Amino acid sequence: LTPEQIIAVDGAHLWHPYSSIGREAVSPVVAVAAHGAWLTLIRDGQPIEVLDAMSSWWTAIHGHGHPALDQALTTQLRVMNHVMFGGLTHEPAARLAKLLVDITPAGLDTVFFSDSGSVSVEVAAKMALQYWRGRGLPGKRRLMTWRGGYHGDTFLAMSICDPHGGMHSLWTDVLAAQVFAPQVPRDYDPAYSAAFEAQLAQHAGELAAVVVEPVVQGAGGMRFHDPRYLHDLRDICRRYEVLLIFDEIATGFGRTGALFAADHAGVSPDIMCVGKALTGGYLSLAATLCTADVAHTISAGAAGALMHGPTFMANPLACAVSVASVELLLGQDWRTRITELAAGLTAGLDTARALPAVTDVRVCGAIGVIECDRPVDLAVATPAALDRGVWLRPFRNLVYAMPPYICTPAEITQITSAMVEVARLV
Amino acid sequence: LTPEQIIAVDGAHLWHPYSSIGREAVSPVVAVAAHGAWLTLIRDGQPIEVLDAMSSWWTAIHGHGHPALDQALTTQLRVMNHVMFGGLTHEPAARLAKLLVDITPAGLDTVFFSDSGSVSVEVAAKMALQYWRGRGLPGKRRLMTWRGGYHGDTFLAMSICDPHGGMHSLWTDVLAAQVFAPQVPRDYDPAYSAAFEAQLAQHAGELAAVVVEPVVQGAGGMRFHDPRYLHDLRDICRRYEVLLIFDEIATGFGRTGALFAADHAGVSPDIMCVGKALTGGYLSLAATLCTADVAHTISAGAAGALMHGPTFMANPLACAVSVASVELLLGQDWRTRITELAAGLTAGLDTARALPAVTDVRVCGAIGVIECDRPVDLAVATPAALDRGVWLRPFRNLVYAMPPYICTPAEITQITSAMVEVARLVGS
Ligand SMILES: *Cc1c(COP(=O)(O)O)cnc(C)c1O
Ligand SMILES: *Cc1c(COP(=O)(O)O)cnc(C)c1O
Ligand SMILES: CC(=O)Nc1ccc2c(c1)C=CC2=O
Repeated sequence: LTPEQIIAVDGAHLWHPYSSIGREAVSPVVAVAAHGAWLTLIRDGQPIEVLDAMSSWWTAIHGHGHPALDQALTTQLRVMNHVMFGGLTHEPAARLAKLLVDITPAGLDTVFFSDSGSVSVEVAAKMALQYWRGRGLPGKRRLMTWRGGYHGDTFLAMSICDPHGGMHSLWTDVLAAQVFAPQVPRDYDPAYSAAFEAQLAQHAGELAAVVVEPVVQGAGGMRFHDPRYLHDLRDICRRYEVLLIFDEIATGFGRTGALFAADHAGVSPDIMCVGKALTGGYLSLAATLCTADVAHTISAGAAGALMHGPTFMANPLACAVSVASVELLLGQDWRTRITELAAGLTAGLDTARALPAVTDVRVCGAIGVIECDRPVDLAVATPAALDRGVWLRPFRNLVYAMPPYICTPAEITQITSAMVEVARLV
Repeated sequence: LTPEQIIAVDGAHLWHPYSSIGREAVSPVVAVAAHGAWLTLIRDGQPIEVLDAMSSWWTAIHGHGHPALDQALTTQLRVMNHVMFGGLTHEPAARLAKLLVDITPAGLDTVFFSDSGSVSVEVAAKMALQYWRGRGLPGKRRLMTWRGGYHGDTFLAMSICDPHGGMHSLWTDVLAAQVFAPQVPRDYDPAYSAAFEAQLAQHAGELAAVVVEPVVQGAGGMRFHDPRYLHDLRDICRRYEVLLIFDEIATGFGRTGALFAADHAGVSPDIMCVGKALTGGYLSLAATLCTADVAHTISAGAAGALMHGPTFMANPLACAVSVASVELLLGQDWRTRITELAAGLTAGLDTARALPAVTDVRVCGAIGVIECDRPVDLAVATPAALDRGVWLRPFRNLVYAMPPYICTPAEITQITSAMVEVARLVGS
């Protein structure tokens, strides 16, 4: 298929994330290649190389086509593509589970693999709910969160997504009605935590778990909060006997300047989800981790088993490329790398602070955000970044990047300048 | 790691499907290789070649390590592992969408890629809900199905699983309350269809959709039903204006003897799900298809869009191997192949009918079922099939197989013989 034939087929037959068929002011750009930190896109019939400033939606932490990750995939392909995980186990699953148990916040001892972040979140909720039935408290079945969050697109995951971001308006009422605390602020205010505790207190007997994104709220608006709020949640969840779930699907594997965002706070959740960067952006894969107590309580319970089992659970190919991805991250000084990227983003985005349309410029690890005072027009922003050799995808009033860890200073400089110039045009 | 080191790590850290941690009656068996129809398993410290009679849970239709599928994967890997599908498109997605639109039941013109069967089912439900909201009828929000079904493990998918049966039984208090018709019988009975219609009639104003597995109900009990029921369902859904959704996640890609099981009836659903065999069992991938009308109605509605978008949506690598798997199936006489597999299964399983613990033997394309009179003890059945060179995984009271299409006549008879012996052991 030629690029023009790809466009014709796509327009007629392909749905895209949160998109229409037949409407679409877009239309999407044909990608023909991806290597390192660069994508090859078709603009006016011609292939152009542009920086993947988004890491292809958080995924490509080591960049596309990393030789070590290509090799791990092809190596596994020669031995065993996939076997069913019902009644069988294998080396890739074992090696990955061992790695993930060792590097996650302490006490997360057991690993349940799935095929996407939304599924790992449902699994997390199912673990939490079965946990309390296993304790003789089936009333503990609702979830609590703070606003601004995003947890996935499946129906349970939607119920804890921000009611505006997730447009709960169009969903009244098919969704579970969950407990929402106000938006967690940027700066630390103990009054916020006190009010969170009081709100939780009156719901405690009906709550299975608090579920939040730690430090960084991604898809719901790229907000950062003081990690000390996670210490308070841990404390509140402990005292009131409610499980704590950290959704680290966007934040894990070094992205926020710590290995997991939880590490900023020195706290361990009872249940943890990981996903987007797990395979270094090659293949869909996720995992849900829980403590020994959670695993045993579920297992000793009436049901005697966690009632979940995706067809492709613990896929050898995705597990093997993930092993190589995690070892590649751990085998380098990743902390210095992220610090430098963060500094590169801080220096490059600085001039944007003075722009008349800009309300905030903020950085956390390898994440850089320019927040504006009005929606960013995509028909203006997108070609503008392309002219500058950068792939950027703004949403709402935000211009932002989550660049691959392998971006050089020159590349960060190029990413930031394109971001600044999108903000100038606003 | 060594096989015993894998076991040690696995017992301590790995959750398995529908299992406990630390209370597993049987240890899992270490798999170290898979090629063609054969797995290499570790048994008492020794590697053994066994047939993958399960197709690694319905997935490995072409067997493992097929040269055309390995190559399609390495070829895509060299060019583009993955890009974000928000604002971008690519050849693997376009080619696969083109294929799926052409081979599925007529009128299925749009394609939404996701990462798993359960997710594709939630996308189908979302499509149905948003469609009716687009039409100004937001009261049409419930789903109807028949008993015996399975649709995945995510919470909306659970709500249409068989409520007893039924693996998701102890959740009913927290699941959306759906409409359940009685178990669809094997043989065609016009009275079943009339009662289904009558039950649906009272909920029409609140039903978004009928959702069923066509012809074969898989994980809910390997039950077959007459394809004329699907014709009835189509006619009933048309007349009461309820969307029809076919979950072909288990049945797709030739498994039941037709390309899609809906084809046994000439029926086109409004929405369709595909998954397990989509990538030939290489990588996780699913798709949800819908009509142009359902798409345009969602698009012109308040949202202006289907409110769903998974991270790895239309993953280039998974799309590329699926393209190759579908072409491989289509470029051969798959129909004659499945017919021969079914005859082999029938001939091979026939002797089981006379066994004292057997209540039914049934075949439908490349699916063979010995239904026993008691639940099948895995601690007895697993080793017994291994001793005969076959990987079999019974569940509940069923000893069954869905072998790869590449199995020779002699491999099929080796599979069935091992199934007969397992069934013989259940009776003693
Ligand atoms: C992306 C994301 C999810 C959902 O992951 P998918 O793989 O897209 O289903 C859940 N939680 C968080 C925090 C995410 O960033
Ligand atoms: C296996 C299956 C599902 C769920 O698929 P996963 O990929 O395991 O989530 C849904 N529907 C049917 C009919 C299935 O056989
Ligand atoms: C448009 C929106 O609300 N979210 C998303 C925007 C873009 C993507 C995804 C989700 C998932 C992969 C993408 O590329």
